[PDB]
Amino acid sequence: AVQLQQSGAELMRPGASMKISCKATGYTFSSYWIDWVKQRPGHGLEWIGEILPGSGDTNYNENFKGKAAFTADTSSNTAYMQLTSLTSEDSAVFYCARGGRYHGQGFFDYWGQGTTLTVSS
Amino acid sequence: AVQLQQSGAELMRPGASMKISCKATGYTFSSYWIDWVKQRPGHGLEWIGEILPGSGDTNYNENFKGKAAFTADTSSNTAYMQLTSLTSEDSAVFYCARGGRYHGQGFFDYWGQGTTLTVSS
Amino acid sequence: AIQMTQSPASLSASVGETVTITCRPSENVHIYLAWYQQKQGKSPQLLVYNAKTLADGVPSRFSGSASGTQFSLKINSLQPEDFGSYYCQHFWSIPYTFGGGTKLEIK
Amino acid sequence: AIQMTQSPASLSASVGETVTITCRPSENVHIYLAWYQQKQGKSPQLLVYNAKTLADGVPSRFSGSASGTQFSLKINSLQPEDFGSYYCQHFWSIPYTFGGGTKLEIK
Amino acid sequence: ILHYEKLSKIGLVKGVTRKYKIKSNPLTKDIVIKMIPNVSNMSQCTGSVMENYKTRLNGILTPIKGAKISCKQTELSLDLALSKYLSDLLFVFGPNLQDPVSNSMTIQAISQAFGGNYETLLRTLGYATEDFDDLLESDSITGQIIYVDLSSYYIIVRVYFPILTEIQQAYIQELLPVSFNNDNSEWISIVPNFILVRNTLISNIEIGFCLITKRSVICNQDYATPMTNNMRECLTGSTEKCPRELVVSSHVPRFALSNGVLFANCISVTCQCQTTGRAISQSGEQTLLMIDNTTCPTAVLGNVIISLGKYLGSVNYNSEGIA
Amino acid sequence: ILHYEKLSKIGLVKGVTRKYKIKSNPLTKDIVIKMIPNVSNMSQCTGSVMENYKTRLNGILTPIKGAKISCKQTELSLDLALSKYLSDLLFVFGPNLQDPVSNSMTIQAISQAFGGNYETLLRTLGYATEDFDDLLESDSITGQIIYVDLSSYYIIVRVYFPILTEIQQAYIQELLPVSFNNDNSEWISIVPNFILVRNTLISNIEIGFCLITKRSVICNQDYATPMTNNMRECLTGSTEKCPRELVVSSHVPRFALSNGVLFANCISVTCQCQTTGRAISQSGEQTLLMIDNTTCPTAVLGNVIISLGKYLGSVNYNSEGIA
Amino acid sequence: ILHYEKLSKIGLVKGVTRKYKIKSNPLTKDIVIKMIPNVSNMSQCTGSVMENYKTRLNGILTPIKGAKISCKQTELSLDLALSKYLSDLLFVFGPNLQDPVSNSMTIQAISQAFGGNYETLLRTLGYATEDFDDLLESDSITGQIIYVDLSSYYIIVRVYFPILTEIQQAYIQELLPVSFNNDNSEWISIVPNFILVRNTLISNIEIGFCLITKRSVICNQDYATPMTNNMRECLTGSTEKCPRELVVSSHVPRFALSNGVLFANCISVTCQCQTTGRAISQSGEQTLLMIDNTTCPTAVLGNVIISLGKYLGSVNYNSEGIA
Repeated sequence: AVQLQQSGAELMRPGASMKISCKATGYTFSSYWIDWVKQRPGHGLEWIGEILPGSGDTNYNENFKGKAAFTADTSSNTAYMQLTSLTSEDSAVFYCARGGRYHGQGFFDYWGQGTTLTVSS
Repeated sequence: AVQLQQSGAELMRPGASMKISCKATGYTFSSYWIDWVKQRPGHGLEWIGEILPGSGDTNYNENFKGKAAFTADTSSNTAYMQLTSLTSEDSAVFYCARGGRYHGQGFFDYWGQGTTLTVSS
Repeated sequence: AIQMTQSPASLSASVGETVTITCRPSENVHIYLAWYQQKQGKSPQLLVYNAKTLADGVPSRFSGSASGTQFSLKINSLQPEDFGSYYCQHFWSIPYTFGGGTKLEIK
Repeated sequence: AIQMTQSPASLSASVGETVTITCRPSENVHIYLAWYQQKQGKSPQLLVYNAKTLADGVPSRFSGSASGTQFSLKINSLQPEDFGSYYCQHFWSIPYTFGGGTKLEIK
Repeated sequence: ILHYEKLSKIGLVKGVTRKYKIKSNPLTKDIVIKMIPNVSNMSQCTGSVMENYKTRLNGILTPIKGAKISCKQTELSLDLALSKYLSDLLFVFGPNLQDPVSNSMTIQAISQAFGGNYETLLRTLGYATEDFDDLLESDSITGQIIYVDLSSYYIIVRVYFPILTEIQQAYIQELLPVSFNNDNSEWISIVPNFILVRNTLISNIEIGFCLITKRSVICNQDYATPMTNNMRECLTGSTEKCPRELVVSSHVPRFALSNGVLFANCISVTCQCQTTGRAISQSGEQTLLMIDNTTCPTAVLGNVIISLGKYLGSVNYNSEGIA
Repeated sequence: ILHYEKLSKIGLVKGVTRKYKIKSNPLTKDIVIKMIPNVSNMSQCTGSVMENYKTRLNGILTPIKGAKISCKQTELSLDLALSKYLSDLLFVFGPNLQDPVSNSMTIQAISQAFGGNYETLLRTLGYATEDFDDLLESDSITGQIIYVDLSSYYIIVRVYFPILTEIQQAYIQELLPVSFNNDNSEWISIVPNFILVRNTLISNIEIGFCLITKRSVICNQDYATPMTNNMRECLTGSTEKCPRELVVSSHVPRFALSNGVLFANCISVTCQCQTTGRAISQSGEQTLLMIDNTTCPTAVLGNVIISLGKYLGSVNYNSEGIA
Repeated sequence: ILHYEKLSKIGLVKGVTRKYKIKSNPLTKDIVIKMIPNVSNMSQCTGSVMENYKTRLNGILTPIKGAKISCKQTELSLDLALSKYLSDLLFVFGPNLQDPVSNSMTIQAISQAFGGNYETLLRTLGYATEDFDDLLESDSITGQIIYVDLSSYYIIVRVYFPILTEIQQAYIQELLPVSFNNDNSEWISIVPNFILVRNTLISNIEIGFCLITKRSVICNQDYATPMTNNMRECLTGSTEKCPRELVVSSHVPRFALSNGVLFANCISVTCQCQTTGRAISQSGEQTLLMIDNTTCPTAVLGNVIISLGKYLGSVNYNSEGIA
């Protein structure tokens, strides 16, 4: 509610893997889904998946099933996402969003501050 | 079961009646069905009918229905066949057989000796 | 009425040779079948009482087996005392039918 | 997956003008449709989360409407801070599909 | 009369409501079907087409009783007309010929019984617009072959028209038990599945022998039975003495469906929606949870996946454009 | 056995009496239906129609499996001959192609299974004329598509012939409760609706799963359950210990229909006739009425209206006589 | 779960075990039936046949919604083209045109709904191979005519595709009580005919409203009911406390048929074979006697002539051989 800070930008080579983070404070973390939404710099916004911290349930997009993997460290109020098989097309900005508690609440109240995943040779 | 000895042979005129017997011992006489089998040398053995000594139950071959009539005497362990309206075709041998007790046991472990009823003028 | 179709009508073989007689019921009779042995002037003696079972006192040379649709009688080692008439019989349904038989003669 | 048609891609309106942006999903999504405001260097911010309900802290200048397939977002008395990118997103089925986005220009 | 609010709080959800109809002695009409079309008595260029149609009709009718270029063109024209006559006849009265005893009449045969005048049909049979709809979807207007003639080819079919007597003010209500949580334990209520309500009168109904129809219940006789004072008190609202058994060592329904709406127990098991994979909004205001097609087209309960409904697209009938 | 006088005085009505039959394992026959008839070896413009008819059969059968004046005249004549054959084939075996699993048999197909000689069918299968008619009106002679060949277009159709075993001297008697007036209060006697009577043996039966037939009851297995001695004495004639309840606060059957006769209660509620104002009334000594077609064609019972089996006139099926 | 061996000691024969499936809201599709084909653009020899086909079409549709050698030769070719089209269409969809409100879909219509692709059918509707077979043999895929147009002749059939919900491990166990002899007297065990077992959970069920399928039980909603501890104890294996009643002065079932297997009480009544006429051997270890088509194709039980699955030979369709 107050902060959805992400870890800063980082540089990795193509074919490697990376782990993103998002720190959430100001509310009951275990109740609200943290949904990650992707934005390439020139073509709009795209959804990746969601993770429920209090129960560990996760949902994924078809294009990102092998490209994404989530983890929610409730002990430190920190979310996570693992990205694999990174290429130049994976270099984009990844946003952590506070989804609602239940169904019909997929709207995104608060968003991350924004850090850029940079994949290049 | 030990034996199924029968009476002596005989010669009868056409159209008469004659009473075939088969004395059997060595077992509980009422339990096992007594079978009655005819043997014409021109075509082979034929089944006439069966009689259960423990009751009056009889079963008949349809072509032999009007020619055979059985009777059992549990007091003397003797089974009987009464052939009526003897014809020239009955100038053959007739056999008594001890069948099984139940369904699926219509086989004859023990046979009586061959007695040839003769029909001639 | 079911018909016991027994073949061959006559059969000859040498002593000690395996001989096979096969009879076909015109309708299903399950394992419910028998084979009998008889000689001229003698009362028949049962040999096989169910398709795969031998009767009491029968030497092991006699054998019977049920095929997919046919019943076969086989003597492992034929001997002269095994001659005579061999009738197969069914007892699945009334009337019980005796087959024509196969006269076995030593070559 | 549900597809989202958002038009126009770019929209020009002056100061004090009344402007409206509309989006259509490829299938019925119920009142499940949200509008976000994005500017360069900043995250999108929720404005109208249900079909016709404004989010907390949203100025009253923003409003929305809901139809069977048509969804539109209307801005009254446009102000210079209202420039940026507007996205229309559904949460009816997995995966959640965002719209193409609309770039509003202040004149 | 029934207090559904306090019944909903003990797991009983309103089912389909239906009004009570008793079937009286049916009216009967005799549809004589002259199976030979009125062909011309002229005998040129007809030949054996008449006898071929006669043997074709013989093949149909015997089992029932048992249980030159222009000359050929005239024959062909009359050959196809007889086939069209029979094919049209075998559509209006096909099922009756296929099952001579107790086959349901086609809607064409019902119309042909009154010459296509439904306005007459409703009045002479004393039918309301509802009764005809209920009888049609209950398949109760039947037929029977009572006379087959192999000399002059015709058959007479009884068409039995049931007389649906509707109760003055009786409604058959379906009571659907659903498991509910109480005192941190799962319970289920035991009430009759189908109930009869007519004003203040509540009676048990043994609906099993009747014909359940979307709008009404068709019964060959009145199956109402008296109610116990305790069961009526439960249905009136005093649920404190309504039966309820624990769900231990038994399987109990945790959901019920009514008019396309799902009533669910989400306290005993977790209920989600397969469309989104997230839990459904739940509140302590009600002991049971309601889901409809508006929220989810397919909802999962524990491992029970339930389709709330979904309209797929239309598809054209496919056939070759032979002309 | 049953004492219908004292049961009648307690409001019980004698209903339809049916014989009790058990459905044994059915006999099975196969019907090979070649959908390509034995066409002649001629080739005068017959290939096109043959290919087209094979394509026509493709659409019929794949769902079951997947589950030049002289030249054209012979083309049309043999095409019409093939269409008539398929129309006849689809008349006899159409239902089995539409429902390849567990569809009932057309009566024509039943005759085809035995060459059209119903005497052979009755003798081979053991069917008394009553048993065959009971099966036909219960539609229990079924079929099943077990093989579809697409190279040589033919299908083998199972036809299951249920074996009905008449339980000798066993009758499924139907008891119809009707309310009655006693001691200035209205009562109803609660008894089983269907009762099995076999000699001096009376037993309950749960006839719900059984196929009810006008002359008999076809049950897949025996459903006779022992009768309590109190109920047996109740039905034997000692009616003072039958279960009876007051009608207050509950709806009870005040009428019943038995083989065309309407029994009524007219002391508790007033009854009249539509044709003549109050043509019916109840005497104090009698407990029920006997209303039939002769007395009134339409009986009013309280507010309930009952119309009996009026026979309307005969109608003639109307279609153009093309010639 | 249940101790069937000890249940056989007191007469409970094991019956058919069916999976438990719950019918959710139906999936929905529309099939537009353009009942007029694509006729040729020629008008010299077309109009008369077109008008006759239109009036023939009216004869079908009004009850539904209401509720020159070359020229003649071309005339006949079009006429038979239309007749073949209508004959095939009335085969696929005609059952819906005969019961417009609710009629089961022919398997051709089910295929045409999905372009003849059954893999698409199972994927779109989520049907397993078992679920699709259960629906087809239960006649549950039903269509309804929802539009009739007489200016442009076409109809729309709303195909309802029911969604089944087979429980992960719920089985419907059919229990068939059979009389047994003990203490020189005959007894019958009173137990429910159908019992629901799911893992260690046992529950009663009232299947009178559901559909019986050879592999499953299609209940519109869960009719599971909590089961008494005493009843669970006996079915678990404590057979000493099942309800039992002496068979005196009553009729009880002495024979049960379980998927081609006959269980007989050969102690109270003498059981024989009708094809042979001898009794059947019974070992003292078994309180009930087992018969199959392997041993007897028809067995007499007392005076009850029960028959088993005898199979008769095949037969041809006996076609007319039209060519």
